[PDB]
Amino acid sequence: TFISRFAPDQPRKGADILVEALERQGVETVFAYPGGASMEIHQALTRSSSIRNVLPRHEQGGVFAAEGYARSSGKPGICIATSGPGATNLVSGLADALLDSVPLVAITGQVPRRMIGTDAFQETPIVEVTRSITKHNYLVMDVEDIPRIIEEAFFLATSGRPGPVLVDVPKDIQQQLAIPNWEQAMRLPGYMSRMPKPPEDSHLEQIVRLISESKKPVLYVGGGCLNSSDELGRFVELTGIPVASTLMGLGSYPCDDELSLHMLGMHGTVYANYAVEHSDLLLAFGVRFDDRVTGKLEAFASRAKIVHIDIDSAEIGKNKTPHVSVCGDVKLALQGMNKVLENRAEELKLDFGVWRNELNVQKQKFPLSFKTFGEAIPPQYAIKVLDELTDGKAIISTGVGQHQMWAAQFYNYKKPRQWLSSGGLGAMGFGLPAAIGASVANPDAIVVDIDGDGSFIMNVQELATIRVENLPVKVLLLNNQHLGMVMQWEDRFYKANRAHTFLGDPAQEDEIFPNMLLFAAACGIPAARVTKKADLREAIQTMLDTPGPYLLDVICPHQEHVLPMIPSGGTFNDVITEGDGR
Ligand SMILES: Cc1cc2nc3c(=O)[nH]c(=O)nc-3n(C[C@H](O)[C@H](O)[C@H](O)COP(=O)(O)OP(=O)(O)OC[C@H]3O[C@@H](n4cnc5c(N)ncnc54)[C@H](O)[C@@H]3O)c2cc1C
Ligand SMILES: Cc1ncc(C[n+]2c([C@@](C)(O)OO)sc(CCOP(=O)(O)OP(=O)(O)O)c2C)c(N)n1
Ligand SMILES: COc1cc(C)nc(NC(=O)NS(=O)(=O)c2ccccc2OCCCl)n1
Ligand SMILES: [Mg+2]
Repeated sequence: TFISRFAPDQPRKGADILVEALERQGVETVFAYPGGASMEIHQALTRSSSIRNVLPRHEQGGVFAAEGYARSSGKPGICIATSGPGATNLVSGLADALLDSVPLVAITGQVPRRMIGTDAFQETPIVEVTRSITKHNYLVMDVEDIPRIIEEAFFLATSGRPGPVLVDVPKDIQQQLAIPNWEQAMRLPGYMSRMPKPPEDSHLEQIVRLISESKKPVLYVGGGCLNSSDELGRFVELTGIPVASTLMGLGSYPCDDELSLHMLGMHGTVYANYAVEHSDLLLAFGVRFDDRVTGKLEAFASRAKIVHIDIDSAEIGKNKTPHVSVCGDVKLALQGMNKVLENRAEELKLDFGVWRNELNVQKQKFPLSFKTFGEAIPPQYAIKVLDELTDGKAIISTGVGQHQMWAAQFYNYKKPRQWLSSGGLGAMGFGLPAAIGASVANPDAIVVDIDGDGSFIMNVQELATIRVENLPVKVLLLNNQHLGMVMQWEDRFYKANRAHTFLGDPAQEDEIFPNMLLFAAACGIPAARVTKKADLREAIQTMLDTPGPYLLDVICPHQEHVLPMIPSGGTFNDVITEGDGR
């Protein structure tokens, strides 16, 4: 039974109704940056004794923090911004949450209703701007609609395929007195009638039937399985099918497990891409067949019977036409299939040891490899050390680029929601703010931001947020003085012709620029730099043992290349396995 701070017959400001609507949704943390159009909301937040606000230093940091909060907990992330420039700064985060299907509720202030359309002070049609980069949005036109719209916003953001929902609130609605009706019914008749039903038994029996008839099955696991780690692990026990995971699905099935094929796709392991290439049964659970995974669609699983389970019917058959399809929650599909596999276990006699041995040969002939040049620190090795010293229990957020791939390749994530990374949009500057949101959602957890020097500086202002909020955020900064991923493509396809990919100072060309240690020093964050591989282990240990925030500047040779690499739109026979920028 919820307890209000107001009487059931007492009028209150619309902003106070909005905050209570968040309290009734179980919201404990918001990321709000104040402004003229949202000042009433911020006043109402201070009257709440249960909602904590983490003030960022940039609204993009606010929405990215809301993402990390959501990605690391399953709860919806809530960020608030003012109208105009505050709202437009949320754009990259909204598009990022939509492409990666992250539950998020963004609240933006707006000019009063009578001013909409007049090009008023700090007015942008944020609903028109964000309509194509949000799951849904609203423009509240009456204070009495606040309880209903907030309930619909959280329902849409978290149900079905999760996504971002934006609620635009005019300032006059925030100031108007009203008595909220919390028993309003939601006006989502179409969306609720099309919600996927629990999977039929006839569909699940035919999938188990296809498993016993297959000799080379491969699990194709993605972000849709982040809530099915137990059901998926039970499914792999009953079948013994090797598991190939996407960038978004890392952690659903443990990386250090005997049956793990690790990541597949453009930068996936050779054996994972080999397994999908020569498979006859592809179990696509919670994936969307991204071009970064498939390459040339006609050659992707060209001789496999494809079973696609997805909660979004618009995804089934979008890029790759499956033989069998199940539109529903993969968590329930795994539960129903696990029941069938237990009863008919001895009847089925499932054994893929010949297929597993064929893959284990590829796993030992073509494993993930990296060179060690003198005393220079290999970035892959630094992430390996961080894995050991944290026992693989840390929450990892990354930016975008070479460091992002190495953090996916060389860290053994044991559970889902340890891996917070922008995969669909691939937005730089995601790492640091996402670590902020993950730390607030998991206060007793090890949170490390494996960032690149280009991505880290984009939202470097959030170092102030880390210090003020006293968050134990660790920053493992893999510094190669370059936009490394674009540099790698320059080496491969443009004769190593540098086109504005160097991030240092050409005048002092051999100096580490910028001095990231002084960025942390400006925000009272202890920091250190390591250059030689011998000192790396003690440096990372110092970062972990030092209470509170810490920044570790890890200098890496820039000529490293992420390997292996299937060129964009290529096939498995086009995979690149050797070479760098030397
Ligand atoms: C530089 C860079 C390189 C990259 N290279 C690679 C790469 O080599 N390999 C790679 O895998 N990725 C790579 N990506 C990431 C990438 O572009 C995509 O994000 C990823 O490939 C697609 O993830 P996904 O297939 O799991 O679908 P997601 O984006 O995770 O979406 C989840 C899917 O499952 C469905 N779903 C959601 N919930 C449920 C549920 N409860 N039940 C059933 N279904 C559900 C959704 O409808 C959706 O179709 C790279 C990204 C970057 C930035
Ligand atoms: C807001 C934004 N702007 C430009 C981007 C285009 N990209 C990249 C990519 C892969 O998305 O291109 O497809 S990666 C990248 C450079 C990465 O700099 P780093 O942080 O130092 O990482 P590293 O360890 O050195 O490689 C750029 C410029 C991007 N994604 N986001
Ligand atoms: C790690 O991914 C990266 C990283 C970097 C730095 N640069 C590229 N370069 C291309 O991606 N070139 S592209 O094939 O024309 C292309 C561009 C944009 C979207 C899709 C696409 O593929 C379409 C063919 Cl299916 N890829
Ligand atoms: Mg870099």
